[PDB]
Amino acid sequence: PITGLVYDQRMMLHHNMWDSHHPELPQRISRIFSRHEELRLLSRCHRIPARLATEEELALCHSSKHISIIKSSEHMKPRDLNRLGDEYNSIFISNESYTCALLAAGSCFNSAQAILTGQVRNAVAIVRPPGHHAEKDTACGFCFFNTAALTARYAQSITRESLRVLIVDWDVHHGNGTQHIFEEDDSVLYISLHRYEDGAFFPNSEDANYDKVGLGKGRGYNVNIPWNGGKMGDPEYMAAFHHLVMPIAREFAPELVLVSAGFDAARGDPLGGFQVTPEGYAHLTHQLMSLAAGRVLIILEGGYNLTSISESMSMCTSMLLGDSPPSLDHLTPLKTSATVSINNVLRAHAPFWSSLR
Ligand SMILES: CCCc1nc2ccccn2c1Nc1ccc(C(=O)NO)cc1
Ligand SMILES: [K+]
Ligand SMILES: [K+]
Ligand SMILES: [Zn+2]
Repeated sequence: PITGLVYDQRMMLHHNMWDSHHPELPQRISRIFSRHEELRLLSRCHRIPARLATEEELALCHSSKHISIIKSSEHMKPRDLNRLGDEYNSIFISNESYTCALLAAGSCFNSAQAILTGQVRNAVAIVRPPGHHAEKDTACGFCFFNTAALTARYAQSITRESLRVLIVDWDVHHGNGTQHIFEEDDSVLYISLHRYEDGAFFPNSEDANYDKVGLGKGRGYNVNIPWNGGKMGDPEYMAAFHHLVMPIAREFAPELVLVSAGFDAARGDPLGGFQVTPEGYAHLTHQLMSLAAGRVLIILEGGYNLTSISESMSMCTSMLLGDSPPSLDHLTPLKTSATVSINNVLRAHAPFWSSLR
């Protein structure tokens, strides 16, 4: 019945020394946090302590080599930090980056613990750097370790291996790392909504397409919902949740819901180019809350407008706290390309999910 909230100031020590205005600013987690205090949402939450993820915990998803490299970044000269940053796609490294990644992963571990024990009902994690682009062996797109995947694996490790975990990635970018991490796995259902534009959008790969339904034992447990044809807003995400996310999720019957809650699909984002309003995010959160008896963890990922992300994640926290959902627009209809996308996903996943047939 109570909502946990984890946040640590120390996660701002990760920064870009060569570009001070690089959009993945440290203030992102602070600004959001301040909103939670000034809308008096923080007063109504149970503060969960941050902590450092152990290297054995990072081993749940990442190889020892990758861990050892990013760990070696801790004590490096700035020239070496640039040298190692250039070895990855869209990655800047600081001396403090490894610690901040450990803080994000550990914070989400403590949140998942407080949920799975019974301390809290649901929880929200205001963390950085993000994680869903990180893969088992490499760092990508502002991410070092996959916080969501590691939180699923840890949640299984403190309960049972077969624990059904639902990861819903509504960041505007595809979570390639989470997909590849759980591609052959049926215990973790991964569903992503992402701007695709037929590979023209980052991470610029055809792996984000609707036909990637998983591999072998994990076939059908990987739902890609790719958007094409310009800006999308509340109508399209609401329709994708109505016809795909919630039916498949209800058939899957998850026991823990992790939300890769990137807010770069929001209004006013310079990188996503979408117009999902904070009230729409509130409605998606409210819909996800009806699953897994309410056990939902909202992990911050992307989102590069301070006001947009503060308002949006504050709305999600309001829904987690039990407030009633604000009324939403009139939708009108959907961009035809979005209906075509939903129909493509439905055709791809109908053989695996009876509730789609
Ligand atoms: C904006 C700074 C760097 C940049 N500029 C472009 C232009 C086109 C395509 C990619 N670009 C990237 N790289 C990104 C990697 C990850 C993310 C992400 O994960 N957001 O949540 C966003 C951008
Ligand atoms: K996504
Ligand atoms: K999967
Ligand atoms: Zn993103």
